[PDB]
Amino acid sequence: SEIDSTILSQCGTLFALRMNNSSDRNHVLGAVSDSFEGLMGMLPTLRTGEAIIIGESVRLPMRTIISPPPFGRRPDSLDPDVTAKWSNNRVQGDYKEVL
Amino acid sequence: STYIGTVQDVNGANIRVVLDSSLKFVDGQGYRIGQIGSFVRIPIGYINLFGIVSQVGAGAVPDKLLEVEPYGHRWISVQLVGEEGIKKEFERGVSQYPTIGDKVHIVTEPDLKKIYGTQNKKYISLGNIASVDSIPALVNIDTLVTRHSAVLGSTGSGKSTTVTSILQRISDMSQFPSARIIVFDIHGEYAAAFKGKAKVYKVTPSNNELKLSIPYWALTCDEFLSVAFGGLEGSGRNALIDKIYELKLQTLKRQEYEGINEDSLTVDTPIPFSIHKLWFDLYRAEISLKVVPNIRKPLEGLASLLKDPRYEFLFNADDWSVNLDGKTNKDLDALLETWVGSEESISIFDLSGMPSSILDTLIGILIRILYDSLFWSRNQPEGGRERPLLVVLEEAHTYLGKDSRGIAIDGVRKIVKEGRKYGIGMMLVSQRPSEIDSTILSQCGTLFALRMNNSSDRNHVLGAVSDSFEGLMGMLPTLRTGEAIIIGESVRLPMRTIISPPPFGRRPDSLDPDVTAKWSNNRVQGDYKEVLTLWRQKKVRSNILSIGYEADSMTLEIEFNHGLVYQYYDVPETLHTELLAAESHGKFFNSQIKNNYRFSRI
Amino acid sequence: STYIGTVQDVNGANIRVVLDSFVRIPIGYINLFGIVSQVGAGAVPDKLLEVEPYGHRWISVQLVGEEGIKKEFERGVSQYPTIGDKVHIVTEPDLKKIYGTQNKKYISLGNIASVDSIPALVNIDTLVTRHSAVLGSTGSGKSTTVTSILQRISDMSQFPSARIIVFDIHGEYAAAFKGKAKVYSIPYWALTCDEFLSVAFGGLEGSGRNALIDKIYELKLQTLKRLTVDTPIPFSADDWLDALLETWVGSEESISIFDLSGMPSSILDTLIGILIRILYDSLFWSRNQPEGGRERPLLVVLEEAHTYLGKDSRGIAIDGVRKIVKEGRKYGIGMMLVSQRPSEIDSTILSQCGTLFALRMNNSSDRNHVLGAVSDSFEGLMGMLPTLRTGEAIIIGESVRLPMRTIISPP
Amino acid sequence: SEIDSTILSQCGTLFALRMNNSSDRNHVLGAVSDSFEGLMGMLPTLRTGEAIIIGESVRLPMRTIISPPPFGRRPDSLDPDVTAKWSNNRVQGDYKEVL
Amino acid sequence: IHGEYAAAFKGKAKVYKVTPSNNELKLSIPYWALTCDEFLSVAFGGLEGSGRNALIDKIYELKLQTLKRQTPIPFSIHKLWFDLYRA
Ligand SMILES: Nc1ncnc2c1ncn2[C@@H]1O[C@H](COP(=O)(O)OP(=O)(O)OP(O)(O)=S)[C@@H](O)[C@H]1O
Ligand SMILES: [Mg+2]
Repeated sequence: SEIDSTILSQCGTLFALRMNNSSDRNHVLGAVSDSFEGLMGMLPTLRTGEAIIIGESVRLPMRTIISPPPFGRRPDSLDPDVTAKWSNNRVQGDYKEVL
Repeated sequence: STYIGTVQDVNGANIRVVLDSSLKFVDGQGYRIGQIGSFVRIPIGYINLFGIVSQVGAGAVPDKLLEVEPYGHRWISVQLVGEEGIKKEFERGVSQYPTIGDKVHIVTEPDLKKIYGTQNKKYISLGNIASVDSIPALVNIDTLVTRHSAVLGSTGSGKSTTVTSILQRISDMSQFPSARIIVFDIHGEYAAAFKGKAKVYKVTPSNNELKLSIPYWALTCDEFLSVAFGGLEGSGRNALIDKIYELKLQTLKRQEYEGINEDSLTVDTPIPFSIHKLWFDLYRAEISLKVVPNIRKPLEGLASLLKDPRYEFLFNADDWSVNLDGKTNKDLDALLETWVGSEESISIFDLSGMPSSILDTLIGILIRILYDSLFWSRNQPEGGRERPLLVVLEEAHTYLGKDSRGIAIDGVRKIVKEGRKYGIGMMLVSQRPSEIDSTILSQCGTLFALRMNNSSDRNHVLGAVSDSFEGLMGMLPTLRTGEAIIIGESVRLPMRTIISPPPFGRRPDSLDPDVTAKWSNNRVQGDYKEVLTLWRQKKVRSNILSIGYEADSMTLEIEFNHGLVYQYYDVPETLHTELLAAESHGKFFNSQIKNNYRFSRI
Repeated sequence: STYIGTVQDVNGANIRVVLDSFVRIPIGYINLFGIVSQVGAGAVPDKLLEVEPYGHRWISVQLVGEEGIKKEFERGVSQYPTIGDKVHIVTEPDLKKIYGTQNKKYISLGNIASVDSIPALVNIDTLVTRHSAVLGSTGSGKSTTVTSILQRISDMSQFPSARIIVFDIHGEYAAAFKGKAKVYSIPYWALTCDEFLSVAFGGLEGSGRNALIDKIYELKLQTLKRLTVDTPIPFSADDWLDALLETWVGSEESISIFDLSGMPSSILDTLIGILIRILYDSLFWSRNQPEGGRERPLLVVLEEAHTYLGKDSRGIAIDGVRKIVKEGRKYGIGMMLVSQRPSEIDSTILSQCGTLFALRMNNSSDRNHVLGAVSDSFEGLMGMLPTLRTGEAIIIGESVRLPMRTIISPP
Repeated sequence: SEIDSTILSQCGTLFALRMNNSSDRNHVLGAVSDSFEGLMGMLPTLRTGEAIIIGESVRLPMRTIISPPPFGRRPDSLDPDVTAKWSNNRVQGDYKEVL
Repeated sequence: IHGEYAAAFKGKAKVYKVTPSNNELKLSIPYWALTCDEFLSVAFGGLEGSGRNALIDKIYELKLQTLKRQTPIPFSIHKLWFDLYRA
């Protein structure tokens, strides 16, 4: 719902995944060429991985489960895990180093 | 009676049901068979299709049937939410949608546990669920901290107590011995919740309490000029910047600091420099301890600031006061250690006793001292990567305005945008969501919605929620006191919990002067000459748990709850020993002692 | 028996009822309540009009609060109603309970519009500490209402040691307070230097300002023998200090007034600012004494404020009023805003007034602004403003459990 | 059909005359409690001057022919008579007065 | 609203036209009988901004002036026009 409508309408293909709130669902329906009654009503409960691909890149709209990449080849961000860090017993620190 | 009826319509994401019979208010606890937000389930073959009650009554019957049966309404609309695995787990999304004529049951305790319970170690307990018995509300802790939070509601909703509960449950020494949290208390009420388990910094410390001091040389150039002078923009600004540079270079030549030399010295550098010498030298050219002597008006302004007890937390720091020679007893090491490295996890910078005019520019400064200090040591064992931090902000709608031009907005926006990498959280306690900038409220991860009376703010909340679920958001303006709707990515699904209130005696209360008490007691003549002798110099100098003893000054001393110290003057000591031996506390003192003798609180 | 109809639609916070202003819904052991939000042919479901647009027997009601087992009445509900439930009409005991409170912090200010027996209780502690606000119109006769409030919360029956001040201009309250309250000399040296320059000399700018500050400084010093410039020590007209303080705050009478009709309109803003600053500064330093605001809170009330709290007024009064609004809570200092034309008072100040009394309002701009500057709101509190009876008022704020319609009367 | 029903409801006595369109008969018959098929089905063939009175001003509703007032007392607007004013021979006129 | 009953009662009633004849009455509705909102609607169009407040206040001075010399009380437009247009 935040992407500029004119730009979003010039994308040939779409991979509509699970969509939760009632506003983005409508804004997506409002820029999809092959608005297809059968499949667009099941947007809000596609599982983790499903993707309704709609556009000219496919002859007829699909409902495909994207094949997951093999383990180890997954996207991950090395952000800290507070529960595993706040649990470690405190160690005396010298703040001369921080300053 | 795990049975309701048969699905009659199936729109893929909006099924409907036709209730069959009579509604009974189950006694003992009060849970009815079916509510507006109550969950439902549908066994399909071998798996379970769970849903939420979206609408009840004439609003769910299929449309044209109203023409068929104008006044026949027995239908419900259920929106199907997720699904259960084959004895594996609950996951969202549906592998296969239902057909017409299926069976629709009601949620039972094992399903309560399966949906709501989990096995990950991150999740913790923050109050049990409403409309069902004994189900702790599990909130992911990692996501809640690193993905930022928020609290919203009405004035009497009770958000301070919810925040107190969360902080109490998030810092217990049992599981999190090295926690760390900071609270920018403003009205000054949390300080009563954590009596002997947190550090509190005020402006007028008590006998067993600390003094908040923010040295004036820990500021950048822009911040310091903003606080002191209001942001000069002429050649006077250039003159003052050059003078600050000269003072810092001079002190560095006087004293040595690790790895700083004239080649890498800037105004932003946090090193000591004497304000008094600056003022005196910049004023002599236009004509120390004591302030007796084209930027003149600025220098009268700063001179007035120097000798002002209100500004005793900047220019007359307790031991961060800097001598003439740029020499201080202690460096910023002690300040950082106390603020974030102390032995107590939580610290409270209650800013109630601050000149409101600067309050905003004060908040920002602290947020800049912490972040900038936890960013340049992100590899050491004292940075945010090794012991992350959570910041709390009370009454955020005044500083995070959509159009506000202060500095706090910049700091909070920076923590929201860039705090993920370095483990910095944020918790915005607010009261009028529509005020808060819509770009920042859309980056907060989790939301603790509460009662909201205004229709103009409910719409804002509904329009700015990641999972705009309606079964749990059509009931915003009727929630109880403490009934919270948790929606975000910090929980597997929306929750409708009640927060376990903190035990009696551990609660926040800003000690406001109760007008009833101070106007019911009988009038006693005042010594206004004391008021004048106290104002000229610009200075301030039920239950009973102890009584002071003295028989030489003709005085009495008493202590109440909350650390209130009262000194009663001109009291003959015979009555002192009479009271002490009376063993009548709260009654004899009530009898003829409340309003007989003068007393001055200390 | 009393009865209205049956519930036929629910979406959590909004109910529809089909027939055979407050309303009560029973559940057994507990009692839900509510108010009729929308009525008429527009209340029916959206597409149910097409089927039958002329038979209207649907009423839309909003749940409001819950009542326990004769314990208390608290907002928000723990359960909800479902199809097949009953709806009654509010009776005398129901009003007796929802508006009846056992807390000692509540004081009676009047009665209900329909019923006269039950008082219109208000929490004085919040009314003083949080803040107050009275918005009215020329023909609403706000004077009698505010007088009744002032002399009803300050009676010597239960609050002998009250302390109030009125900054009245038109002098109308002098007649209202014959002898039951005081009525009214500001020294020319107490006020700060800059205010004195502004009031008398006309706001000098050049080096003459510096020379005059200098001269006043040495006159101030030489006064001491027979340290700072701003010291309120007398130096060498009656109008153009312990006794003055006691007369202002230490007087035996509970209330006090300041009639400023005769003074010029030009300097009156600076004078109100000076007075308010003096009071606040004195009661901020006297915090730790029996004379302080912590032991006898003070309340300030001023009328005709819409000419002083404008959106971009440059007077000194706005600064002191803002200081009271923000920091005055801690030191036990209150405030009360009376204004017959609130469209001019800035929103950023009117948004901080906890308790709001509304009187007869006719114009649309005022009716829009009041809704835009309120923390609570009900649908049954917008369309009846212009038809209010003289002497009635609508209370909305956090100092009352629920918003009310009440008539104020002297005791 | 278009008048407000809220203000029409409270009216006590009603006079109804011949009606042609089928959208107004429904509104008028929905404005009366005495739902009689005869009293609102014989409506669209009522001669000029006939009318049915329904309400508490009349003991029993029924159809009656209202007598006409005598010649010389009969409402009529004096709108121009085009056929008579166009039949007469063209008269040369001067528009200077009109301007 | 069609001037159709005037001929019904040749002499049994009295009519109030807007452009009468030598021997007929003239309808007269003094503006000042109107209430504030009605007058603003008829003469101006129901303004809301500062102009509405200015005119509402302006009426008050003239009304109270007339009353003190001797709410539905007479007052003059022309003086209003000149006074607040000369401004
Ligand atoms: N979960 C709760 N259950 C019952 N009472 C609560 C609960 N939480 C808070 N309260 C009480 O409701 C009153 C107000 O709640 P507080 O949280 O203390 O104040 P607050 O108004 O929410 O904070 P501000 O002024 O909006 S920042 C107090 O009497 C609380 O004791
Ligand atoms: Mg609070």
